[PDB]
Amino acid sequence: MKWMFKEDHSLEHRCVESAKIRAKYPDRVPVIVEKVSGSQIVDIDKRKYLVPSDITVAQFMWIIRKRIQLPSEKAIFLFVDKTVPQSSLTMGQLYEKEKDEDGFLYVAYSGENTFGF
Amino acid sequence: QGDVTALFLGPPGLGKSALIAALCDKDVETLPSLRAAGPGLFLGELSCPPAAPGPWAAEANVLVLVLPGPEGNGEPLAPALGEAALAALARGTPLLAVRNLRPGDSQTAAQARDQTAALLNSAGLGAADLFVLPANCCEELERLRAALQSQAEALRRLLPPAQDGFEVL
Repeated sequence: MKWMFKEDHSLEHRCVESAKIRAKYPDRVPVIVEKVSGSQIVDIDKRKYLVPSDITVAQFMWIIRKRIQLPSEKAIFLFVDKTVPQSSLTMGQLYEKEKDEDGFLYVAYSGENTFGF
Repeated sequence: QGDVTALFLGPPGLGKSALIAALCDKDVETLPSLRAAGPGLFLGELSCPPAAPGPWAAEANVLVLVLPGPEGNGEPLAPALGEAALAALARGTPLLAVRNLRPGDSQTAAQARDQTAALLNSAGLGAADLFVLPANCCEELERLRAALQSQAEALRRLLPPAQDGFEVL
């Protein structure tokens, strides 16, 4: 799963970026969102989010659904470190458990992708 | 409206974390991990070795070298760290250097200053502002704090806020 964000920035650049935003907004978590390479679901305009730590994974999935205007009768999935995150975790909890070494949390999403993940 | 990052780079074991804490102890916020040292200024540190200094220094809006004295194993300014400091200077990044003396050092503050000033000059880093903290540390520490803050006041207008590009939900 190539991540454009990582391709676009050095590891050091990403570390200082997340560190600055974590020091400055301690109640929020920095998140990169990318659709699954090769999947059929519509793409999302913005990749980089500052998400309140107290909202749940389930609620973040609804924010993403709204950002891509996914009709309600289509399914969406999020994936973090190769697995489906627990929907009832808060984003702060998910961040602490699955954050990248660069200090960002990387969330991929797809629809019912015929090609899996 | 931008936020400034000063990175302290230099050998392990020189007390860079405690230096950053001492610098931040008298700040209103106290009421790589970055610590706020007054509005608009974050301080971080990386031990080089083993981190390659170049890619980190490239992210420093202010670059602070932390250097040992001559007694140490090797030499105080490692090649990669000297080259990273030259690259900062070339691009106009403000450069500071620190000698953090500590109990029972072979060098008085005066000797450490003269020898470290000479070393820096000979490596093309004569424009580095050199701070020599006595073992007892103080006046030099407060000069360092104020130099960091004033360099950062000037740079904020060149730099975006940290939220730049983030969708803030």
